[PDB]
Amino acid sequence: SEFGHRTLASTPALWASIPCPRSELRLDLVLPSGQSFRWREQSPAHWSGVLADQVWTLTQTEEQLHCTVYRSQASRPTPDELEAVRKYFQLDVTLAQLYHHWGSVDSHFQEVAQKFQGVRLLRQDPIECLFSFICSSCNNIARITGMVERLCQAFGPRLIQLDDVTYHGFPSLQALAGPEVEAHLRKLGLGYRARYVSASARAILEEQGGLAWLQQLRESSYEEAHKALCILPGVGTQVADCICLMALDKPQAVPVDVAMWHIAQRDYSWHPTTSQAKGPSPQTNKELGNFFRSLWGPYAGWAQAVLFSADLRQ
DNA sequence: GGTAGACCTGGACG
DNA sequence: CGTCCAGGTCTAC
Ligand SMILES: [Ca+2]
Ligand SMILES: [Ca+2]
Repeated sequence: SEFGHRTLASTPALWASIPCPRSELRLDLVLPSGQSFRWREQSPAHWSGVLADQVWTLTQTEEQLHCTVYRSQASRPTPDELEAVRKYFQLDVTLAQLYHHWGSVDSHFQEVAQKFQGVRLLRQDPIECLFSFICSSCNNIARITGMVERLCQAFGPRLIQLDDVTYHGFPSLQALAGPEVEAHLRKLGLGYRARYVSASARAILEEQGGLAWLQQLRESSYEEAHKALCILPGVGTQVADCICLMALDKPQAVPVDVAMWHIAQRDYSWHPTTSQAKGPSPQTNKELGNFFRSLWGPYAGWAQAVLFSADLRQ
């Protein structure tokens, strides 16, 4: 039909492909794993969400990643639009080459990698990434997803509606910095996180120089970027690392959360060697981060994603 | 300076 | 149904 979310079978002519073996990408292991919180499997094996300011539905077969876009006459995605998808999934980065390397220097990684191929990093928009992860504080993926959807619904531009779902773009800095935003977000259930969204939005616009200040962090060094980000209210070391890794092109950034701590102890028998505390603390977290970096290398954050995703899936 | 507590909430559990 | 818990951060002491 011409209504509702499309499927590969229902509207054949409206889909376009991008060569992509499942060994290079597994949507089911990437989209709902806590990187981006804006994708939903509206139909089995079909994922819909906003990508580059438009709604898309994605699904894959072996060797093929099928894409369809909802923009005025319905038509298959164009090469340019398709290029946007390629960039979002950073398809130039060869996952098979990275898995090989990680697996050669880390026998445990090699074991896990066998059962969880295709986990890669999405290249996300800084603003959406920053505010989504500010909401990740003491939160679970499902709840975070709820907060984010409600936030975009209330402050983001309306795009299109499919079935009973209305998609919204992520709110702008100006909108998030608006009056009474905190109060409205508190009614949407963000709790104390509402304060940080409002505060960080205003902080960026009225103190750091605006959007430009955030985006240029992509050209800065990880050390630089991570330090700058921690300036913002509600942004600690973990949130800052998520942003560096997922939005600021810092493939060496390694988010250290409770899950990674358990993995370090259980699968590597790791313990702090210079930090005072025995459990998670700013000293030990930093230490654990350096540990994974010295173990996996320049793309340690991407290695972290495979194990984090595999650990979720279990 | 390293570190317990407060700061919000829904889907869980014994 | 009281206590947990999930991609934490902030800061007084
Ligand atoms: Ca936690
Ligand atoms: Ca801060």
